[PDB]
Amino acid sequence: AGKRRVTENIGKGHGMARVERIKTSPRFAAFVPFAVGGRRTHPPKVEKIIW
Amino acid sequence: KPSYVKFEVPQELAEKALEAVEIARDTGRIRKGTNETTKAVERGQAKLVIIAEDVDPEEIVAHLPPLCEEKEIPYVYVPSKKELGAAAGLEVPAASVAIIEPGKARELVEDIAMKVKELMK
Amino acid sequence: SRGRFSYSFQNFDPERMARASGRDLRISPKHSVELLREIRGMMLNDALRYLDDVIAKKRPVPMKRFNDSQGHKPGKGFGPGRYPVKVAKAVKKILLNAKNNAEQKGLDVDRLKIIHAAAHRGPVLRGYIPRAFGRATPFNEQTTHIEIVVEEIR
Amino acid sequence: NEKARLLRIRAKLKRKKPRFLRQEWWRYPKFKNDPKWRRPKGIDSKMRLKKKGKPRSPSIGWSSPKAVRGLHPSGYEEVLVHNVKELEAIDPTRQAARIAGTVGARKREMILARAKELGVKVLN
Amino acid sequence: MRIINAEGLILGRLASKVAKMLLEGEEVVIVNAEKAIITGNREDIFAKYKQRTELRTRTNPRRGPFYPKRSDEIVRRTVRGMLPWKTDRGRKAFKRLKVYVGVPKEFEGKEFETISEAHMSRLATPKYVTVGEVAKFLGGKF
RNA sequence: CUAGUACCGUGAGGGAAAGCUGAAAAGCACCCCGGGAGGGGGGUGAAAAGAGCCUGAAACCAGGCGGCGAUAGGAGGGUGCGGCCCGAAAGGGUUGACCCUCCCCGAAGGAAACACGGGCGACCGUGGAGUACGAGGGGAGGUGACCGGGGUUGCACCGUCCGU
RNA sequence: GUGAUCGGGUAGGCGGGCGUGCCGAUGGGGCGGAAGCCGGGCCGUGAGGUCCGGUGGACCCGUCGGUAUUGCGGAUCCUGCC
Repeated sequence: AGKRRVTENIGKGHGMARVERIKTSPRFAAFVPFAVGGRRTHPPKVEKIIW
Repeated sequence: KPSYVKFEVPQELAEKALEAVEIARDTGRIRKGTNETTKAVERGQAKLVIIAEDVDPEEIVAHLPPLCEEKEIPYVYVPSKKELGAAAGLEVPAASVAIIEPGKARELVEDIAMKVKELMK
Repeated sequence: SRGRFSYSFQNFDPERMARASGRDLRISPKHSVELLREIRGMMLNDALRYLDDVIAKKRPVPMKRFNDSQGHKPGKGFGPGRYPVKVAKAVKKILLNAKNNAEQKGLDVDRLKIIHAAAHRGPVLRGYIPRAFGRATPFNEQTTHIEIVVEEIR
Repeated sequence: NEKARLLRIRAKLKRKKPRFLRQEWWRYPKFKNDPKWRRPKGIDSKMRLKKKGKPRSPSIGWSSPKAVRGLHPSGYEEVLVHNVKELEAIDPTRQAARIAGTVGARKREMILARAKELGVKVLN
Repeated sequence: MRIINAEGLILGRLASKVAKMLLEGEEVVIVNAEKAIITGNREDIFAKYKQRTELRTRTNPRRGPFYPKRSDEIVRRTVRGMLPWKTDRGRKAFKRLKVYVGVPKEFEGKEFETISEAHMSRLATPKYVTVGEVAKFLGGKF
């Protein structure tokens, strides 16, 4: 989850942050933890020991 | 039935005295406070006097009745400190009051007086 | 009726007053604000004469708040001024509606006075203009609400 | 008496005590509409350095005397009450009652009547 | 209003006293401003005041400085120097003062104070000049 | 939710946004103005909650009220003393607000007038006197209704933003 | 009880408290009006808590013990509005 989009960074020297964005309009940010719709940084995992 | 009381009032001259105080404050000059009415009836400035029925402790106005009795001043009862002080014109309660230069309510005031004479004797 | 909107006016008395509104108008809110300032406090007949003179361009309107690059005008107190014709027309229609409403209420149309005149910004209608180097930028219409209350003078 | 004296002390101290607010609470609406204290942590901060002309920071000296800490200005210890069964186990001599805000009118009336019987001061 | 005759008084000491009076709250009038004295050598004194007069903002001469050429205004300006001119208190104090050359008709035959701690018999050395001399060298109509 | 949909790319391929009337449509009959969208009176409903529909924050904008407002200098604040205005009673208060006078105890600290003397003098020593005062801790009588708070602002002293 | 021989603090170590969502228990509130929102009071060094009035129309809190996608001013941060 959050790991499905295909992204590209445009890099430096453009007045904007270096942030992975999708390639087709509307060119919204994707995949990274702090983006809306992105992967969640440290999510609950089924391998955790409860017993 | 508190202890330092000696009388009973019907609602009729109760509310009559209500209006009497209200319009006395409005028209002439009057005096609200336990020490105040003590001093009124001491110096002999007291035309009519009122005490409250919600007075804790019973030490605060116990003497007013006898000292008025002695100097021959009329003194009546009223139920609520709240209404008492309100008609006295205050955001606060009040325990005993006295009237002076009473205009516009001689009828009412000495009528209360005669009714309390009858209740007394 | 159909009170979709309300008024900023407080203390409305229906025995003495009448109301009128214009909603979602495609006019400038800045010019609306400047012009309603000038009629606040007048009698309706005088205000209608003033509006007709503005529409004919015989009397300018002072520009006290929104006045960038604006020329001055003949006479005393100028200073920057304009002639906003579209806004004056729309306001004329609002005022005539108010007069009708007062007269079907039963008030005297020669003793009416404007005691409330205010313009509010309405919703924006969004558009776009093509530019150079592959850009399209915004090209938008700003809308206006206007409300008026008149009172009868004893 | 000692308690009256310490209540006086508390009153004076808490009249002199300032309202403790973060560095620039007056400059941005994001801080005006939620006013709180936060510790300044910046290397170059004047309120951290405690320099003259700059607002003050909270410290353990501003605390009130233990005997009177947390008391109502009347002088009583408050107890929240949600029903009449909580009224008893109040000591009318040093405790007073505050009725909870979510209690309905039906019970407000009952609680006030029972408090009048027992002689318990109700602060609201 | 206290009226002070400046005849034979040392300018700076006079000004110090007057500034203190104006700050304490009194109205003051100085007469015979041209007859106050300045001690020292004429060349150094005149050079100082001429240098004062040739000071101006290079980009706009309507922004000053505006150091004086007349005698009454020299005296006024010295007093101003001894006050807190940048505050409202100082501005009000400075408005409570007036200085005059000679004695105008309105003050004739009246009580003229004198400030004892300013007086030139106090002096020993005779190297001194007069404020009127300075004004004349600078080009003032008195 | 009419989503691998609309849409973009010659093509492999890339890829959104978008939930809530009310118990019931009972979803505004009728009159005046307006070219019209609509406005105003009237109606339904417990409530307009009116489909531009539960609640309806902030930023932003308009008007009304209050205070300031055209001789004036500092990162927009801090301390202290004042002016104009507003009040709830959840804080207090006639079961006594504020203020005025008198009696008692009083830490560290600590006067002056005055009598004599020393010093060229600025001053000092002795006694007055550890007195009169003095943070504060108690008492007694005169008075009779505000106080605390809040908004804005004047005067004086202080103050070169935040993160790195 | 003792402290003339305790009272500044960056990196950094240690101690105690405030706040948020769900569970096992326990005590409770709510159409005689819950949560949320606006404006004001009191307590608290403080993080914060609680009351009054208004708006709203259906759920919520305290204590004991557990659990966690648990606290933002900043990333030429992300989305939306101005």
